[PDB]
Amino acid sequence: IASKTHGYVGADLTALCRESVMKTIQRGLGTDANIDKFSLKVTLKDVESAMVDIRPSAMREIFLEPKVYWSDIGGQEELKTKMKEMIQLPLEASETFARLGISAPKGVLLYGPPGCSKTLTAKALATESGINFLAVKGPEIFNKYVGESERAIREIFRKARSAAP
Amino acid sequence: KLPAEFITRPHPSKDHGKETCTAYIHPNVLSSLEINPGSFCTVGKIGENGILVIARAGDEEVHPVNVITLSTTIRSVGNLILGDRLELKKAQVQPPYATKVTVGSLQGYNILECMEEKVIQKLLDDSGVIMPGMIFQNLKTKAGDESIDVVITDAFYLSPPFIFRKGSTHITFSKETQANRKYNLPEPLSYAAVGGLDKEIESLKSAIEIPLHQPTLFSSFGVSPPRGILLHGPPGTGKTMLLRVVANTSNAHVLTINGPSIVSKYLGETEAALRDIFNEARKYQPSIIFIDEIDSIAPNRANDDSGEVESRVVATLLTLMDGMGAAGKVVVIAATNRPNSVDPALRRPGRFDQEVEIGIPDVDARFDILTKQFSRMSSDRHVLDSEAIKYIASKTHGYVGADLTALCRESVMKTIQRGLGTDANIDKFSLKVTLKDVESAMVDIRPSAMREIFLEMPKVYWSDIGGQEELKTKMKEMIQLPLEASETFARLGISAPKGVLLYGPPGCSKTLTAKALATESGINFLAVKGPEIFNKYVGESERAIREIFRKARSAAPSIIFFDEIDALSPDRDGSSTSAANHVLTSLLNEIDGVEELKGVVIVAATNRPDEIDAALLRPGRLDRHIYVGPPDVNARLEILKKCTKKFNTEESGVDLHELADRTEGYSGAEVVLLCQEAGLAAIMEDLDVAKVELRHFEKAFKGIARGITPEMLSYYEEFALRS
Amino acid sequence: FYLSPPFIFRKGSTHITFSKETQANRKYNLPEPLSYAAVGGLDKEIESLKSAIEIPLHQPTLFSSFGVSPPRGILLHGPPGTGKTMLLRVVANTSNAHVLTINGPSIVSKYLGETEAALRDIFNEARKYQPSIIFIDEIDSIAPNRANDDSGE
Amino acid sequence: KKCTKKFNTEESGVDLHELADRTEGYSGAEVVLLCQEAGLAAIMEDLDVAKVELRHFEKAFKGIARGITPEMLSYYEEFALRS
Amino acid sequence: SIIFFDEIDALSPDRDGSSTSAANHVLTSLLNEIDGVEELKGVVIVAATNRPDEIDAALLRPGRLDRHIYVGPPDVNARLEIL
Amino acid sequence: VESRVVATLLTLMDGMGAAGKVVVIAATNRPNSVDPALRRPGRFDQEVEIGIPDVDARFDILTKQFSRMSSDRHVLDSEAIKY
Repeated sequence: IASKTHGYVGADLTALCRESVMKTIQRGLGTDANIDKFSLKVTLKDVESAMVDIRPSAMREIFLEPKVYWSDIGGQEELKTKMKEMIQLPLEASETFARLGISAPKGVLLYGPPGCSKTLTAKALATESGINFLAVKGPEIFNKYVGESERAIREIFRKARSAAP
Repeated sequence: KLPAEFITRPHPSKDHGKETCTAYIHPNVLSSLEINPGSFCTVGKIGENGILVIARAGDEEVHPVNVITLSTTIRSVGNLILGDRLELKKAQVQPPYATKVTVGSLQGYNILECMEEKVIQKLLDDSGVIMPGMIFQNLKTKAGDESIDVVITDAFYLSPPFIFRKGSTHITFSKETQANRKYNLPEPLSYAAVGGLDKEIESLKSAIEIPLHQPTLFSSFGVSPPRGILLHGPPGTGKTMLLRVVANTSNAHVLTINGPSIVSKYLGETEAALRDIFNEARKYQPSIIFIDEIDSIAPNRANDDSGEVESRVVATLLTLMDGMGAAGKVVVIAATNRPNSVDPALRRPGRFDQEVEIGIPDVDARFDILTKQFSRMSSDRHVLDSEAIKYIASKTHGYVGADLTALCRESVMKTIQRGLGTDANIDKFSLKVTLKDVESAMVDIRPSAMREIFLEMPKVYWSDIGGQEELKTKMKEMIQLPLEASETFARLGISAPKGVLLYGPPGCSKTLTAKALATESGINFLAVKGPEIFNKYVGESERAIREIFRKARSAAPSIIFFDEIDALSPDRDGSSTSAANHVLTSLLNEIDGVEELKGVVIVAATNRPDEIDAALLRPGRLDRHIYVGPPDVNARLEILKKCTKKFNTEESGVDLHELADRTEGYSGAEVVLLCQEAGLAAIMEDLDVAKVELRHFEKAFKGIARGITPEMLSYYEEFALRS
Repeated sequence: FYLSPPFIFRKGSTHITFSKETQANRKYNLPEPLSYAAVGGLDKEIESLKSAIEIPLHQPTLFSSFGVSPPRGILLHGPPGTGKTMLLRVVANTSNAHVLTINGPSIVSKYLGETEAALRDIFNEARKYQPSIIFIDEIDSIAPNRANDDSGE
Repeated sequence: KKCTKKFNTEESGVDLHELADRTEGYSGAEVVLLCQEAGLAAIMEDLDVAKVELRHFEKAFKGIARGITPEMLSYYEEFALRS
Repeated sequence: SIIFFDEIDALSPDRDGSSTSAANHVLTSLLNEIDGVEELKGVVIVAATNRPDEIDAALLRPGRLDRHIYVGPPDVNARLEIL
Repeated sequence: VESRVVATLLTLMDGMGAAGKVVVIAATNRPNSVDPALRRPGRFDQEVEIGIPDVDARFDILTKQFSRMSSDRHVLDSEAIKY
């Protein structure tokens, strides 16, 4: 249920539980003709029905977080090794960089043919690594924010900087 | 003190006789009005020429000064719902003796219990009787179970007072559903009046009964059941009627927010009134709060930054409503014309989570509404069988139901005017109501809600299409599986196609095939016009897409059809506009996204895929392709079969095979145009003709041209090969 | 009627029974106080809030000796429905210090000096007692941006 | 292999090497689409089916197209060489 | 009644000189008013244009403004009669 | 509450005598938003401009703050403050 509760938040979860309880009560009243509520209990099917019935009120989120492992991608392990040991150094070997010197690469470019799995590989790496991951879609933020795009960019950058590497 | 208004409460005492025709008024009020206890008191609902003379006076200090109790026996006549203000008048008239009285029965049973001991014992205690015939629960029917209600119809002033004495007058037994119409007595609203919203009314009844009648269950559950119900829909759908009927059918207290009347120039007056009404609702356990036109009372704070009489009232009402205890049984009802203008704070699923959606009635719902209206109307004043009502409902599509009431009223006006004009004030019994007058009124007045978010195209069967059944079978096996075999898909894994693209030459029957499949399937069908949403709304197109998608998701799995999508993606030809990019990205992130979207199936039709960007045509979205090209010989022959069946064929000297062979290069629209031209040519000579000759067909064929070039067909073929 | 009817206790008339219950009977509709375990999933945030309330309140002498102007305002910002009001209610219930809240629009009236007088009175009351906590809800509605809206009424 | 793990493989009558050889010109999204089409073709025959044959896979491969032209690949390669 | 338009070429400028929002709005309005759910039996629509080149192809479809009249220059008889 | 206040402030400032040793000083975040009548060099001719302190000024402020805090509660060298 929690995995299928990505969009809901707090009061949304409470409203979903309340809707599930209401659906259970209504189903019991309709079927068993006012039977004792002790035996009605709560079923996962009713929870799913309530979740379908009422959508989250916070669907529009500035940052988007699904967990996926390395078994799903099934890559050559060459690109996987590249992604594993090109960006792990700046986040973990900060002291090594400080003592040795030089500057971090601080940049990754992913260009490829359409229909590839760059996003899937990035999500798998983010799930495998313990570092916090923030993903924001490009066209969906600057298109509808003629002047608020700068504010959103500053907000996401400062949130990423403050909330750990 | 000077109490301008009084509140109403039922009598705690049981049984009948003692509780009826009695009042519980504080002695201080009676002393100010110098009303003797052995006199008659008049109560009126804020006026409306109401008198309602009743006997006896109040006693005991247990009740507050403002509250006055007169039981529901009298309130059932003048529709004196709980919470209505009452007025006391000093003037009174001594009732005279009644005569030639009669008694009826609300139920089907007529003339039962002639001894009527309960009625007989009521004779001695009948003081201050009134003509409208107080409705009694009848208690126990002296074996036989059930209960029979009694009503008296015959016995300036709304109801003339009378004195009932045994022996002087004779009681007559009869049966009538309601009172006589010559006395213009109000008719209480019942659930039978509301029709076409059985699911909606059932949901409202459940959402009212659960927190009110059984609050202890949720109190033990510790869930804090919601106290706010939102009814959002187009105007004229009977939301006010629903609010009124749910109040009438419920014995709990009813409180209605006036809105603008409550709001005054004083800043604290609104807060004081809201606090007073909330305290009154909380003091008595059974009570229902009604807020008519919540949108006007509580507008969007973000849209309009008005802190004068908008922000403060919203804040205070939300704080008061959030602060009530869970053990109480109080329900707040809010009705709005549009949910978008409602403030998002009130739309948060913490205060108004329970939302009831009311839409435009479909064919069966409209037919049910018409039948209910005709049954409510006197049956002897009109004759209309089932087929006539079905035809009227089919011809009635843009009307909302207030439009239906207006149509009925205009039909009555037209019938009266025609009768007086023609027959020179004849008796209205013979005039009756004719379908021709109804059609004339329908032509006269256009629907007030023609602009609709979704269009319900009347049903069409497979016989009209007359296809080769190959494309029909393909569509049957394509999109029916994700709608019915969801469990099979889950067992087998993978994902649903969740997309169908209908690209073909202009003048085809892709829309006709989609409509026929929607008619054949029992699943709900939703249709959206392409150019009618994004072009009209430069910025509101995104909100329209959001609301239509959420409505489709909520109202069960369904198939959505778009007439045109080529104009929806002009990002490649003639530059890219902000609205075009917005609608394109909305379509993309709705078709593919975090949501699995299994039940929802999207079908898109376009005139040419040239105006469609390659982003839309990607694997996993609209992958399936249908040629839906021009009809073949069999389809043209079968569609010409209907035309040949319309008139006589054997003596017309035409053969189906030769007609199909000659007209092989035309499409269905071209075939229909040729048939229409041939029919017009045939009927132009010798006026009406029972048959059409082949010369007319040849003239129609030579006069008109198909207008289709082979290059576009080759382009479509190579696009299909490329895809 | 009555939230809780009064009772009279005397020896011998009634017999005392020993049991164990987390709360009282549900039929008495008594409000249930919210504890720390009521809210979950915000361990870091709740720990930060706990430190930010404990250090200035329980240990004012250390910062007075430091003279580093200890902070007095704690800002809780986030999407609606996250549970900020729950944190405020929990910290109000679990703290024995004085609790004061501002209605906001209700306090604001047509008189320009009435709001100022009410604010002066409420902060004077807060300063009268050494342990005090001030709660303000919907500051943006009460005090919007001056640059965005040029309304000084 | 991950896609076919849902059902059996012993009685499917398909070999791993030829499946990769035939679908060499496709991509991961194309492979997923082909698998979905093959599953749909299998389930539209004889109602529910517990297995899928090679004929369904061949039909799905024939019906669908990769939709990618080598000029984009050459442009990407020359951009990579330039960068 | 019969509805006659003095000019209709300027009503569909969507093909020449770009496509303004108002032009598209009026074009779709006339289109869905001429053809729609309403039968529109008594109402007759007559369209007049100086040059049919400025008319969009989507307007010229069967069932909508299909009938065409050459209405060319008058002959010697008509010219004599009007003279 | 703006034009009248500005006008009366200007009148009062112009009415101050030379003998009287009365001075009025005000602080503003932005000088551009200030009314140019006040900015005219007849009532507010003297102006004190404070900009962004450089590294040396910041270092001096930090050293002064740490000296006020006193070393009994912290230990740091000049290199740390400079960094």
